[PDB]
Amino acid sequence: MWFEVLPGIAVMGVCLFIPGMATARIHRFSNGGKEKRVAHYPYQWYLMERDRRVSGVNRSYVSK
Amino acid sequence: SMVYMNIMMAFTVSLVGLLMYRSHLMSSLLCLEGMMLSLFVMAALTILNSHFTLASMMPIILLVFAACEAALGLSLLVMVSNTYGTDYVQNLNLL
Amino acid sequence: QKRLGVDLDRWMTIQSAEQPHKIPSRCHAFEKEWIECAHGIGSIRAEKECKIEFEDFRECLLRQKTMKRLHAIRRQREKLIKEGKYTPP
Amino acid sequence: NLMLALLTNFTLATLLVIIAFWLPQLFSMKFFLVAITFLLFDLEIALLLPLPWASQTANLNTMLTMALFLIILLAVSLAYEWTQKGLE
Amino acid sequence: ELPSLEDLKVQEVKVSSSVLKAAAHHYGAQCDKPNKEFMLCRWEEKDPRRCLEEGKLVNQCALEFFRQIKRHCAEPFTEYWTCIDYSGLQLFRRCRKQQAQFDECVLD
Amino acid sequence: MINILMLIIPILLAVAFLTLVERKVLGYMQLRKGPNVVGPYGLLQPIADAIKLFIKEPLRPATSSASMFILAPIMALGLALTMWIPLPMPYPLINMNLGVLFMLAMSSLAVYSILWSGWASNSKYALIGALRAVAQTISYEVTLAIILLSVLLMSGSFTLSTLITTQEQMWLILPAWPLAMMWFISTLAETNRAPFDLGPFALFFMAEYANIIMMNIFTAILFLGTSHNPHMPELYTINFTIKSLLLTMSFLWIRASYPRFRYDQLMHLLWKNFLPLTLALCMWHVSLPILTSGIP
Amino acid sequence: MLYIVFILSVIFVMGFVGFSSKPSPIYGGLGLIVSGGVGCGIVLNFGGSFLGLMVFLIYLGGMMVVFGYTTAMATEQYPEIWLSNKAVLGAFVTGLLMEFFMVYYVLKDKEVEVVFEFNGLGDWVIYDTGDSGFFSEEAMGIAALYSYGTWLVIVTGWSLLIGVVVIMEIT
Amino acid sequence: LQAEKDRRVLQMLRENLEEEATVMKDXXXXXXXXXXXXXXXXXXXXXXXXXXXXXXXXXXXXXXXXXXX
Amino acid sequence: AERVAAFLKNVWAKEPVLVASFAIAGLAVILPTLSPYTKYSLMINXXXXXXXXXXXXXXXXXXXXXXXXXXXXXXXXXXX
Amino acid sequence: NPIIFIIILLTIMLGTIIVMISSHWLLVWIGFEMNMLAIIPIMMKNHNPRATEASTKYFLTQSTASMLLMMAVIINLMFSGQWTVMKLFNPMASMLMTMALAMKLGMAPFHFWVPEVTQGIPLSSGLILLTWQKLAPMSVLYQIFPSINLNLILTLSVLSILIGGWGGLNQTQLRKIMAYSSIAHMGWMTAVLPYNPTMTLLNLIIYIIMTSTMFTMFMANSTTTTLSLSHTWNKTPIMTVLILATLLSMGGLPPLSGFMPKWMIIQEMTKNNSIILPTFMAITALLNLYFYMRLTYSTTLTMFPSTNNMKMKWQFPLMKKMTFLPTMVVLSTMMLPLTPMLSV
Repeated sequence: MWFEVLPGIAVMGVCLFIPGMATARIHRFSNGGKEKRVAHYPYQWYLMERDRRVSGVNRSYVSK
Repeated sequence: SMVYMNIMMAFTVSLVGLLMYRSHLMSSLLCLEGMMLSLFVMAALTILNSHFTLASMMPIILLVFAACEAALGLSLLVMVSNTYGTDYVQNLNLL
Repeated sequence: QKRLGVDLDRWMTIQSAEQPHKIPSRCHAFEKEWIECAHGIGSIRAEKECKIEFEDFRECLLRQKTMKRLHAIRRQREKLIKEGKYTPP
Repeated sequence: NLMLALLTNFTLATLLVIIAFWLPQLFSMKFFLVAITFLLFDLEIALLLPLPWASQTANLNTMLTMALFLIILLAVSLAYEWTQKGLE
Repeated sequence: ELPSLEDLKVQEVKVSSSVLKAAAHHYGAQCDKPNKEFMLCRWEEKDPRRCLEEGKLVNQCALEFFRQIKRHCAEPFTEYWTCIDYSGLQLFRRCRKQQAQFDECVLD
Repeated sequence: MINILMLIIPILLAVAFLTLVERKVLGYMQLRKGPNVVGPYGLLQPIADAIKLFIKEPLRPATSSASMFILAPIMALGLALTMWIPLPMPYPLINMNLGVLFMLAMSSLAVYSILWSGWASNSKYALIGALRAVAQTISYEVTLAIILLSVLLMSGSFTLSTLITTQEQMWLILPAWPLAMMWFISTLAETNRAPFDLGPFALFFMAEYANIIMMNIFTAILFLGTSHNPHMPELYTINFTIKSLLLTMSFLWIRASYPRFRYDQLMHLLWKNFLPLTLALCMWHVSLPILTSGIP
Repeated sequence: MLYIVFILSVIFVMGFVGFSSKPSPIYGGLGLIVSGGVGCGIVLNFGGSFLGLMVFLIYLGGMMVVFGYTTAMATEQYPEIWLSNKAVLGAFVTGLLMEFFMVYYVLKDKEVEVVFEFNGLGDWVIYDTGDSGFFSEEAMGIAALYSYGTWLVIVTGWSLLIGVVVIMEIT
Repeated sequence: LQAEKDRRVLQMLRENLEEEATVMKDXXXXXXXXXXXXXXXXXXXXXXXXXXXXXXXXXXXXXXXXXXX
Repeated sequence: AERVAAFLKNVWAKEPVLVASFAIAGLAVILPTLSPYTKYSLMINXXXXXXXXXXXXXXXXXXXXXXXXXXXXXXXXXXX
Repeated sequence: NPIIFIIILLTIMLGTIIVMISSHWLLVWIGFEMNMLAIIPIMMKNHNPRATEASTKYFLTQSTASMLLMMAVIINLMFSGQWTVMKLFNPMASMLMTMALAMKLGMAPFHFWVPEVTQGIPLSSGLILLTWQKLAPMSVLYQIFPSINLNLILTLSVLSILIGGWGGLNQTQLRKIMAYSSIAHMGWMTAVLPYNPTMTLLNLIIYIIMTSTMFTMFMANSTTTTLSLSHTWNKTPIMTVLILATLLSMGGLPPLSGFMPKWMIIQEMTKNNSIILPTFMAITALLNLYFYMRLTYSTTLTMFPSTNNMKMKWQFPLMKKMTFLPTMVVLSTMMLPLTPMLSV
């Protein structure tokens, strides 16, 4: 029956559950507001550079 | 300027590799790939650093034609192994 | 070209042209100088009048004149070991 | 960093090989025609790669006739593969 | 080369952090005369050394725009700013519901 | 940068704990009981296979040509694990400038893993069968590039993060109805042993089964999505795993239910039959953004 | 730490030494994976998202993979060690010493060169590019377009029709 | 766009003070009329320069494709 | 019919997938020319600016105003 | 080889058009490669052990040659910037460019492949294509004849007639004699390029027509001197008069059309105060005549090649322009004095 199969699925609902949550929950410790900025093209890259210049010193992403 | 100094030196090594032969014939076609690889780096950097936009398509076209010689000339290599036992530059009949 | 193209055009070869986007070339300010100088037949065939404008165009792509200038500053900064050296940054 | 991300995978892959290595102590030329056609088709794919990223600023009417043109000749190359390819 | 003076132009440049400026597209409508005249000067004359005088008025008018929002209707502006930074770079996606609180106070 | 280790160690466990799924789910298909004696439901067996093969099992090479044979598993495992990096997920680790181009590149270089193994053996007996195994992977990569482009030309650039945002209300299975059928078959060519089949030998198992999960996830990005939700990362993480697991069942479905297609007639399904079909749909997918406005 | 591209250019030449030297098509073939993969980093660092990954797709995952077939089709001879062979080790040591002697001259900025152009330092000046473009940025950011270069599309398609027809006729 | 050009003037002024401090005794470099022979348009210039001092700021500004935050 | 009706049911019987290779790819060329919808898609592609718009000096000009919302130039508002 | 053989032959015809109508340096690289992929199948045709050796030798000596051209194309990006086929600009780029052109036309240090490649063709139709392929890189040289340093172009012309004038003497193979007749005539090609661009293209008009007539006279199968010997007495006797007339025109003799290029080559060179170089051109031209002189002794002398086997049936070859062009090849001295201007 399914009661033998389901522990094989439940263990996959933990190990494959890690890479999704570990990448998301790390933004709380690393960044201030649980978000990482995407580069794409120099328009968004320049905004990242000037934010550190606008009184942040070491921090790349910071409010005000 | 600085980056170009190393890849031009890499180009000369691949050039000599074409002109050098010892028994095997396969090295020449491998060097033809390397020569086009070294030309690919030299072409890309000149357009990337000194912007062109229109001319950035030219190395992509160059990438396609690099494989054309490295397939149609590569097909002739197999034809040598059909007539003879194995491919050798030492094994030639023409005078 | 040994045989020229008539009516139909298939070029987009020379520098400073109608670009793929609105974005311009890195040397476009110096690119315009070389085109405007050598538009006449008796300029590039003579190659004496356009000597000044070509050297500034040569300065843009290779950056050899600026490289030798920055070489002298960086060497002299390294030469000032156990001596008075400027630091602010 | 991309360099830090790539090198971590390879260094852990090399370590797994040493575990098994150190711890315990007590003909046919018809295949070639398939391989060549792979290369010649992928170059047509390489020309047809920019399509979703290219068609944003350029005129559609000038592109439409040229975009399909590469795929048509890519089928003509396969049409030559029907006039006796072999036993493969 | 003949460079500009050490005092330069614009006292205390930029308001604060990024994305805040990208959140409001109303900067296009209000204060456009100094922005367009600087744009018209710079494309005609490529040198920054000549049209820097018009650029001095750009940064001064930039402070005038942000001060008006800070004086009247600050509560919808701060809530909209928290919405845009919590997400990545959607800018207008999943923030349109909070955009309804904005503009309505400004409409007065 | 600690998250890289949080995407190798739980992934190596996922390839390990596949051994349960690959013969219990496959077991009930064949009416046989899989793992039962080793653990409570056989949960101790996947880790027990690691202790068996890695530490105690010794080596007996055919010739061992200096660098090779002890280099081929590095290319096998390395390329399989680096494929996890460009993956969009709820949030990607070090997001590339273009997503899917990195995905197709590391899969095309993963052909070398079965190439260097053929060169490791000195005998002519093994290399003929080895080149035949290369032909199974090399041929299907032609079409794999075409079917990818047709999905991209519908919506979004090469970036994998934009592919989640375009699937807001409806899945991409419905507009790409014949193309979704192709990804069920084309992915099985890369050493899945369902339509065709050919110490360090144990390391190849850890790399080949890793690509099976990789193709299951990649199909669940191009065709599945349901919802995005940037404010709630909790809702996306659970819903993505269930969608990927259902595709993992279909991968083991073909392995049990259907016989091998023959090597010669594998080149009659593809090339003769699939390549005219995929390009005709590619011709259709060029016209779609022009007929009706659909440009990212 | 200071240089990014300059370190990768040395490894680029390092892989190329096994081409002037003759280490058999097996070990000589391995050089194009080493020089190619590192060679992508030289292209990618200055920009080019599409063009940088084209080396991985065609030169690495297409060109040399077909070359993997031909090594087995013609001249396999069971792969051998490239150290025991005469003159092969001599060509390898002389190949590296032509470039590694220049590496020692990089220190104290200026280096001696056969060409007239000077090298100097160029670390921050290595890229030599400003921000300039923002939205739809980079010259290689929109690298390929079917418009303007309409003639190039026809001939490339024509040349790829030749390849399929010709190679089938030879065999 | 103004924020780009405001930084470019400030970076050049720091470079001008360093040139006056380093070149004093032996070298006859005056630094006048710039590197350009025409000296009318004046290009980016600080795309290659961007101040030689402090490598931590120079590595992040030049390289954008590397890491990419 | 000698080729229309005769060479249709035989193509569906012998090699049935080859019917789809000519029909779908064939209609992919016919549809973008005859159907009146392709002209709309070209307009939005040109209207969406990639770079910043340039300002021209005003000296006797028609359909050109300030940056504020006013009846000037074209300005696309096709379908909501 | 059915209908598609004409299409393969058409791509060589179309390939040169790309080289002819060009402004981009990468476009001619495409144009050269259009010939690379299209000559090799006609080089093989019947598939022979001699044909396999020739086609590989034709590929490796020419594909590496064009790869040197692409370097000079990329130096035109590093230096001078612009992608235009007007001037070479850099002296550093010209050294690799002229040597790449010498690998196809200059021949003086790159002749080695020619006598083996030309002999290796199993068919007479493949012999025309190698004499027609030389038109393609001449169009490149006509575009970039200034800026290139004359000291290492005229050495490729002087030495070529020396090795061409000695390299045919110890050869009995009919294809090999015509292979070194190329190199001998290519010295005259790479001599007018520094001294007045006109008549350099007319040298091709005289040469290509003269060589195309030659191989079409060998449509009645002949590969050696002894096989062309049995033609006067056993085969058609009136046919050998036209072979005699074409061979006499191949060397420098006044009442024939082949002397008319040799007129302006010296004439334009003497105008540029150079006397010591054109003197050396005339003495080495005598060595060229000697190969044709021995080959006219298969048409004039008896030589005793009667044989038991005799042909009675009438011969029907291809002969595309083997009747109209030999009349221009035999006599055009009075017909073309002012025609130098008409070509360019």
